[PDB]
Amino acid sequence: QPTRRQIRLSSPERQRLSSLNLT
Amino acid sequence: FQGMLEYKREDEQKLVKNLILELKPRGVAVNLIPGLPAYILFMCVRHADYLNDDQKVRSLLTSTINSIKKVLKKRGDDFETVSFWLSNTCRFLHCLKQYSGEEGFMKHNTSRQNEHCLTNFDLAEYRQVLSDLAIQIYQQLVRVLENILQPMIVSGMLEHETIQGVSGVKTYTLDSILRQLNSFHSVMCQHGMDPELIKQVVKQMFYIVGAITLNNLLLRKDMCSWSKGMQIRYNVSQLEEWLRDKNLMNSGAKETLEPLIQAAQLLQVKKKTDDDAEAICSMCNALTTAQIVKVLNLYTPVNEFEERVSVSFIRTIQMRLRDRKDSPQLLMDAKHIFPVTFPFNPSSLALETIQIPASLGLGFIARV
Repeated sequence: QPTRRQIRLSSPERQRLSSLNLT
Repeated sequence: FQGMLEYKREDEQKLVKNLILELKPRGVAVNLIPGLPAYILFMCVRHADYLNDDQKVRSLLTSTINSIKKVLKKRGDDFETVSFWLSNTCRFLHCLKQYSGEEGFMKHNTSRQNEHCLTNFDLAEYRQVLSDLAIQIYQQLVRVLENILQPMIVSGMLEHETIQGVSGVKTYTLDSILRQLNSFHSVMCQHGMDPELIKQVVKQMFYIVGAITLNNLLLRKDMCSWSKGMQIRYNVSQLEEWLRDKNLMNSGAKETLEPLIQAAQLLQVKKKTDDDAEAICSMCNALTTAQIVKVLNLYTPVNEFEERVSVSFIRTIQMRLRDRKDSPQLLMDAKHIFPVTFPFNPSSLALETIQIPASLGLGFIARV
């Protein structure tokens, strides 16, 4: 297993993505 | 073939238009292989990982999530649409775990499947986004199923009279409810929904049927009789048989009906003596004091020879339940949703075997 890069979201991006109703 | 799919970045919006926004849940391809849109999107994620292209992985995931949210907003009133996207959101999440290259998620993989793990990116932040979204999509599904069942519940569970199911001498029926549950279960299975998720859906909809039924009984004047208790006991026994037929008895669904079951039993039990009162207090452990008192107050004598339940008997029950920290609530909370979980469900599907049918209009992507 290689060392992988964790793809980091910003907090506003995370909030938007994870809100079902924001669309 | 390595089980990856390549696309040009210019075509990403056409990819998600064809695979998500305009994809029909009844299409032949995605019914032959449940979860196909999730597997195809994952195979695309694999190639962007292979290229070590952060920006392409980020763009694809955002486009995918945004497109699933758009479909569910526009057509999220449609059961099949919501089931389908809940199933595929879950399968996409399972793929991101199964092929993460993390040891805890690889226990059920073939040798070949381990060779298909991502090698450049840890997508744990997107797995968490998807898990959080799945909770909300499940809540949306529960509300769609509730809205469909709601007009059938009281008619079929309470108003329609039968003699162990048979028309008697003496609109929706119990059979209406069962056929509708059949339809929900068939569709979830056709979409490849996780068995552990189907169990939760079924538990939740039994909870809804029981709670709408008992609340309606508590709010009217005509459903508390010996005869209606018999009817309710028969109807519940057929809901239990439905679970047995579907091999779903371990879902917890039957247990959610216990308040309605105990209310119906209160319609049958002896209601005169202090021993009768003690028996009611031990039996009715899923009813609040207010619910027990309501049923006993509403109870209609079986003929002219029987007295109504006496007020002093009802007071005895009230007094002997004082030790309860009992909620003074009369009605069940019919809107409660049991917290949902999505336990990891790895798949035996071999990605390198997946074909892309012409019918999806994805000719611009390439097998790698």
